[PDB]
Amino acid sequence: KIETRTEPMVINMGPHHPSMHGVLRLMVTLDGEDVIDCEPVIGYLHRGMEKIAENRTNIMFIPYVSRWDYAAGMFNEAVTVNAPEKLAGIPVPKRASYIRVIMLELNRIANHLLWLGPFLADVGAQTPFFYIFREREYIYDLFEAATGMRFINNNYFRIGGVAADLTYGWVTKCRDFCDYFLPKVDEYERLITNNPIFVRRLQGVGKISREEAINWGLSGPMLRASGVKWDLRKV
Amino acid sequence: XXXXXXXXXXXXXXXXXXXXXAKLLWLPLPMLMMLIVATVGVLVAVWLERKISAAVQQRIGPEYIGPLGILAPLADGLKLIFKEDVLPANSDRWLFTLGPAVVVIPVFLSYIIVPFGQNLLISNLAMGVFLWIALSSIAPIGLLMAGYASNNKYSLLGGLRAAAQSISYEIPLALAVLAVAMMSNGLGTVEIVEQQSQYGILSWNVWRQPIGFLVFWIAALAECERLPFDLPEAEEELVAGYQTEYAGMKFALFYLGAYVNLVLSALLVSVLYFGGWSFPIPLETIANLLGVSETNPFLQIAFAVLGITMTLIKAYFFVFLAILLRWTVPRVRIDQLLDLGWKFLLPVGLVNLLLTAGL
Amino acid sequence: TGGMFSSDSYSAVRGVDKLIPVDVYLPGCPPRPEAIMDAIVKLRKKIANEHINERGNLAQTHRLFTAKHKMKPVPPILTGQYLNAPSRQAPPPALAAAM
Amino acid sequence: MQLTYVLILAALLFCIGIYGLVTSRNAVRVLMSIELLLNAVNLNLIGFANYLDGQQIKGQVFAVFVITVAAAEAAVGLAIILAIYRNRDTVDMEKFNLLKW
Amino acid sequence: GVYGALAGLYLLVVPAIVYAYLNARWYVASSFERAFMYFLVTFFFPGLLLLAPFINFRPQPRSLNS
Amino acid sequence: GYEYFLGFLIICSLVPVLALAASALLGAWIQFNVRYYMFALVFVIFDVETVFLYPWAVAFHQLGLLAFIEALIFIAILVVALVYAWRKRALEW
Amino acid sequence: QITNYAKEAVQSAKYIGQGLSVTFDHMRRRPITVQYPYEKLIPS
Amino acid sequence: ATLTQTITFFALAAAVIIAALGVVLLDNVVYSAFLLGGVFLSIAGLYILMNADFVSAAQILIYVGAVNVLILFAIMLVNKRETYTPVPGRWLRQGGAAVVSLGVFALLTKMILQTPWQLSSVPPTPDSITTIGQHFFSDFLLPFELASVLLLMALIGAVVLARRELVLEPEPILGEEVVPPLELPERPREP
Amino acid sequence: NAGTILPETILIVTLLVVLLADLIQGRQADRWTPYFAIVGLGGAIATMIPLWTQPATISFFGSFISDHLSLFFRGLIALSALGTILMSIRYVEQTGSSLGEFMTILLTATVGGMFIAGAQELVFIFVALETLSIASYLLTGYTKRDSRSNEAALKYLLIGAASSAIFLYGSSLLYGLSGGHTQLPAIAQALSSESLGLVVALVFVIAGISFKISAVPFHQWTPDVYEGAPTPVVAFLSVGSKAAGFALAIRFLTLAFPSVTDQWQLIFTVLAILSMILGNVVALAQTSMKRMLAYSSIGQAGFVMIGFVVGTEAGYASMLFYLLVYLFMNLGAFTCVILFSLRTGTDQISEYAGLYQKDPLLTLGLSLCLLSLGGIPPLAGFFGKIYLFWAGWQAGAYGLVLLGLLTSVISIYYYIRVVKMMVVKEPQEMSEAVRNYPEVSWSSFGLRPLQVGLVMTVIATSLAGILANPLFNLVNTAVWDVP
Repeated sequence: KIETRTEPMVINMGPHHPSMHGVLRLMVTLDGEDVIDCEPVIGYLHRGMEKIAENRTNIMFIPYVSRWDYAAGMFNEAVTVNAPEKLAGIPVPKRASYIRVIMLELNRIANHLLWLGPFLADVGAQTPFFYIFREREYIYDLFEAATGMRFINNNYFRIGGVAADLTYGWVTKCRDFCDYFLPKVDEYERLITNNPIFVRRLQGVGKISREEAINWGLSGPMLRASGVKWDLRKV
Repeated sequence: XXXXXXXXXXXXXXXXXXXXXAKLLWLPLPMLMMLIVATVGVLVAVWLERKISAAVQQRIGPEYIGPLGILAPLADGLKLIFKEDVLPANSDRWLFTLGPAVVVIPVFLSYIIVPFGQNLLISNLAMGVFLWIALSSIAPIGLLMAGYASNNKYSLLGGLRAAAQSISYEIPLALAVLAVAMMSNGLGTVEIVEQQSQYGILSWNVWRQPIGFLVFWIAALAECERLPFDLPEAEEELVAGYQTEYAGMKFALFYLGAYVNLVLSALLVSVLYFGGWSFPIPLETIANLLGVSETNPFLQIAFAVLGITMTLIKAYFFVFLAILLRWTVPRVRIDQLLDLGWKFLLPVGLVNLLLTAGL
Repeated sequence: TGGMFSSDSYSAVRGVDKLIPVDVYLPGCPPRPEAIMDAIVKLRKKIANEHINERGNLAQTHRLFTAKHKMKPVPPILTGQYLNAPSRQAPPPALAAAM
Repeated sequence: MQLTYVLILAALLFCIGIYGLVTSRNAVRVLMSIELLLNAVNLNLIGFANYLDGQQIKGQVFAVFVITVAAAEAAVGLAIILAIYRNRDTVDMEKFNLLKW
Repeated sequence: GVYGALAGLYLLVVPAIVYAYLNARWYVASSFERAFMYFLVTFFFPGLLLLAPFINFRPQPRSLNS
Repeated sequence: GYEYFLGFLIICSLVPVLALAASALLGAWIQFNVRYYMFALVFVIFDVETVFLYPWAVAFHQLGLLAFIEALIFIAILVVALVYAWRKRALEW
Repeated sequence: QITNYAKEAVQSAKYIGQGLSVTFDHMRRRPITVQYPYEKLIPS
Repeated sequence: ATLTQTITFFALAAAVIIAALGVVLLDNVVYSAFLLGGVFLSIAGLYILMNADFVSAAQILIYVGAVNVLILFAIMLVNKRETYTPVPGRWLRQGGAAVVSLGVFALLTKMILQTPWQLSSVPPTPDSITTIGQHFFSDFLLPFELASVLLLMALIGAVVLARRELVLEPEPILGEEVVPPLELPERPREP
Repeated sequence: NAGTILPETILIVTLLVVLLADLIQGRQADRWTPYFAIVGLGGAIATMIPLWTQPATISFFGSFISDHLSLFFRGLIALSALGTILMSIRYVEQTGSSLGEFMTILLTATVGGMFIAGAQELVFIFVALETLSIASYLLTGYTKRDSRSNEAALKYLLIGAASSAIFLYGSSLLYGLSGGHTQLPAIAQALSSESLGLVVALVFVIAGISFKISAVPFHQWTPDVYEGAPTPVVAFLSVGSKAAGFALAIRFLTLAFPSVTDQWQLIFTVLAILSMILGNVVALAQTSMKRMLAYSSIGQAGFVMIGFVVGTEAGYASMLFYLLVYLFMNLGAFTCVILFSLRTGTDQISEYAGLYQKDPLLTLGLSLCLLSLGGIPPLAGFFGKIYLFWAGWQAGAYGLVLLGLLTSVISIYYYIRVVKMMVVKEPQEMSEAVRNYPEVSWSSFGLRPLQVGLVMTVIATSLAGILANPLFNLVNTAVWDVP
């Protein structure tokens, strides 16, 4: 049965894992409350995209790519069309590059809204978990207007540019959204910086130094959260 | 082995009337009238759970079943009776079945206390605001046999965590009743609502015990509600807590019996601190949360049913305030749960008992 | 059908009904949230067809067969220690000389 | 229900707890049998107080303090079971007879 | 404690009248009015539960005037 | 006066179980953390305190002032029992 | 203190009271939902 | 109402001794700790029949609600102790204790039936929660204050006896001849 | 009416400050908190002297009596904890456990015991007996990592919580054999017929009375605890917890059983002729020093029970004078057991050899407090046996005095065996201290109260039989207050 011993207890987080960031399995071992080791078991969603790609042409593989970072979507299509277009030296026009910056920045917001919703419910208050869905559903329809489906499988990026131009009432509809969303960004900051029960869960909890972030190899808002100032849109 | 013949000696001697008087179930009409009002007290609290929680999220709630979700507590409770409840493979059998029974038969037997309505009182016992806190302490045992007999590691961890939570919040709940048992000069729940029936609203105990209502309110919701509860294992301290291996009709006791516990908590906030079956002047205007006339046939049928059910109507307000607190406070961790019922709610429940005195 | 990994992918089950019996299918990649609520409606139409006298066919049957083998049992490769494994504390000899 | 039947039941629980005190090998079932003795005492103490001197009940006030001592004896007692379990890896009364020649 | 004098008017008659109100103005109701709408479901719930499958809140067929 | 005929029937329906009960007699760590004991240990000390205060508080205005200083010596000496458990980390978890 | 403990409860129970004012004002808003089989949202 | 009170006595008096034979004779110690609450709930149900509504509620609150919970938290802390269970340990002295208990029970039943009890026909307990708290401050005042000192000391010692010494675990503070920490200076020695 | 319990309520305030300072000061309290409990115990002794002149009122609604017999035994238990604190100030500080938490458990056992002597109700007897018993189990398992101390507190709990349930069933019967009547004088007025119910309620209460005084069918906890327990607790359980069990025996078997008196004098005769045999012949085959003083305490509880079965005004006086001089013999011998157990480990006999040149103050103190335990003249334990035998021959009892004398000379052999291996063993025959004794300092922590507790008990052993004319007057006043 289930005995009661004195050695440290290993709990399996399980590949089930009812959370929105996929199927992870951690064999974290406990010391009453403190953890002493943890191994992440990954590869529950290893479908083999590096082996498919060796049997796909680029227009066959552009539908495949927006499934790695399926929170983001067109961030995967960004690199994929960039890899033969910066190798063949194919010029992208300035309008197609400006729509790519428009599409990637709306994807970064939708990537961040998909991170924030679970994270706020993980750290406490789960009433904003249902109101950041609605904020992402506006970006879902800016992608459904211009591109196809919803947030992924949106074949927008091409080698010579972008798949099609924007729709008619589109630029006036970010300006309805991106001017409505920006008041709500500061609402999310004053959710955690105020109410200082949340700051005692997030100060010093998972602290990684600057010197160990470059050594372990990090990027984006986890590297830059250690005071590294390394952004590849600027670098 | 002299007691082997003993338990079958008075068995058949009692069985001659235990089958003969078995058909006459709820032969008093005010016992059957209570159990219907007991059932629809819970069936509101499942409908009011899914509808208030949808209103704070700007979704609808259950439509498409009943008129507007009125049958959604019923189908959620009837599917669990129809599901083929199969035990886990390597587990206990007798301790697994009585797991949910020890949790919820306390909150069913101690429903006999609450005197909802001036003309619906089942029994005025010599106590009952003390018999309620005594019976509700059997519930940590059922969280230990639900955790033990389910025979997985994560529900023992959830069973020891659910029991040590109910341990922590029963002792400030005991002193919050001790404040209104000191003011009322007794434990009789008819005598408690009689001290508040003198001036209607200005003689309620929440006006006299502003802290002790708050000690009762945080301690009640830390033993029935969903807000300070780690049975959702969003912190992944367990798999799903002690209610993990429970499916079908045994989970229905864990599911619907946590709404009996919510209503019974709310039925005693509206007895102790708010006047049970107490309300202001009936012949009021159209803006009195009523119709438009002064003597309607719909208003002679209200106060006849409000005369039998007013404490539960008041308990329907604190059921509503318990859901409105779910989407307000953060889902606090267990290290700060037990640092509240011991380090905060236990001194301020003891200070209030001395301030209910002269000191 | 394991849709776009159904062509050449070395570890993908080609369709979930190679594992579990399924009631409703739902094409899309991804489906809209409206499209899955139609598959709930197609599912809700399928619950209503289920007669109450066919509750006995919902249980699995055990055509149990047994056989003995001579395969060597392997120790479990995934043990719970990651950081305090005896290879992370220091680089071993015959490696640090070239460092 | 007469007075004699309450005391026979109380003397029977006192008999059962004595069998649980000497025959049981687990060190916690010995404590569990002590609580059978202290509840055997309380059944006399309320059985007497209901039938003898029911106006000024004293055996019900005396039965309160028995419950509070047995709560304090069990709480202290299980800390002794937890102290012998921290050093000796068992709770088995046959392996605590260390003081034998 | 009567059979249906002061009970049949509560279980059968007045819940069909709240259902005339609940079907009409629930989504189009106000913010002060919807607090009274939740109370009417909450008070008359043993009657609203009985005459529940005998009323449907499904919207009417659309006109399709094109 | 109807709960006692009800309360008879809760036990009278379980007499069939008492006949069958007398015939019946005739890699999984849970780490030992002593906080499951220590949280119920301090509960046993204070559930026993609070049951002494129920006979005091019911008959509170019927006892006097010297019976109120007497109940303070009960209570103020288990305030010391509570602040012992804080400083000694008994209820820390 | 005995006065510091009963006055450490008002600083939170008021802040809870102006938390319930916000959540009740979330119920003032119309439910911005899509009832599916009777209001199907138009594809792009 | 006499026949319903009479056969609910033996419905509870059989429920307590079957649960008492359950806590003593069962091989599973965990099943004994849950049946121990079946002992205590029946006796707390037996006080309602004996006009002891306060001590009935004081038994559910303490014995079932606190002491039985404290047993179960300690039962499930010692479950990995011994799965060996040599029930025939060294001899059959487990039946040598079956005649001393039945000898006590034959002694007490010889006393109980033949002793003339002074049954008083006084109408009892007019709301016996005020007659039980007037005794806490007039008659039994000095037991009531000393029971407070009992609960303090039972909290001082049991916190001391059951805490894990994480303040300074390798601290043999001094030495004349060496004494281990948290162990008595009389060291074990074989002559 | 709360002036009669001033010796005990001075100690409850002293109990709280030595606990609160452990929380506030936090182990810097241990440098000052034992001396506060000494003047708290000295202030509790000093308030028994103005209570001596009062004419023995019965306070607290009849539940407490403040006679001279209550005051004598209150002073014995308060002097028992006074010498225990003088011993344990270094013994439990060297263990690493907290000193202030020890003296909270030690002073709760005192006011449990100080309230047993004056108790008069069945409810207050059992509560004060539980306060002495529960605090005793925590004290014997106070070191808590030894597997001897843990097995000591285990075996003492399971007989202690058992015998206090035997004692309760007898106390519950005394409530039932009378019509209510938790008062012990009101019990004696109601029951006098000596039925079989009164005999079962008598054997049950002296099954728990004689658990504390440890007569040999109930002594079985004593030798197993006394070598596992911390040695100051052994010095308290043998003196304080035995005098409280003897104060219980007078206030229970004379106030509540004056009709049934020839029965318990017949049982305590069996309890004494078996204590003097089995205490003083099983001590004869012993190697450990605390276990030799364990069967010693069982045998010299049988000497105190000589004065208890004769039932005369000099019988209970010899019972009480021997209990007073037994205090300054087991607070003297256990002091030198501790004072030797700090300078070396393994406090057992044959490791004591080769002394009197290294630790002469320990050797003179241990010899004169073991020689008087045998009853050699002109020490205090000799005069305690003489008055127990003078009162023995005064009313029958010619076989108890002869068994009291024949077992006192078996008692001389195992007490002189320790003086054999301290003064007669040559300096080439010592096992420990063979150039190993730490050259005793009297300047470290705790050893200065341990010396003033050594010196004051030997002075109260050399001179407390010579100068025992006031002590025979102080005791014979207390026996007027027995029925």
